[PDB]
Amino acid sequence: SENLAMKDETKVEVTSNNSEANNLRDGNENTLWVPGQEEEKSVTFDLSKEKDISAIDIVSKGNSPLKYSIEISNDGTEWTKIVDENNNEENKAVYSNILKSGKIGRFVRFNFNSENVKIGEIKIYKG
Ligand SMILES: [Ca+2]
Repeated sequence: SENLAMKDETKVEVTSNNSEANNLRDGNENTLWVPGQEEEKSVTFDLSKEKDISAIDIVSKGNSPLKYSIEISNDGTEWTKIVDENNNEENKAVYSNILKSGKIGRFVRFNFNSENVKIGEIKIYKG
């Protein structure tokens, strides 16, 4: 159902190329966020409040299989890594992940460790 990434109250921070940051949540899979060569390419969503998070899609437009992890937090200091695909070699257009029942968080952080990362969209579904 509802895509929290596109809620007005949701803010987004990126480790590079801030000019393209809103491309992560504009509802258009072909508008991309393409990070530069920083060692830790990362995106953090602040949902503004602690919310139910049921599922997450990452639309990956680059050539290489995406290597990534997903972390969540309530206070923004203590993080729980809920998906760890840093060694992934599977090549998919969309990397979907369904969360355990009852997962909540205010912050959702995405770390990308592959090459040619180009993210068309990140969708964070509440139930
Ligand atoms: Ca987009």
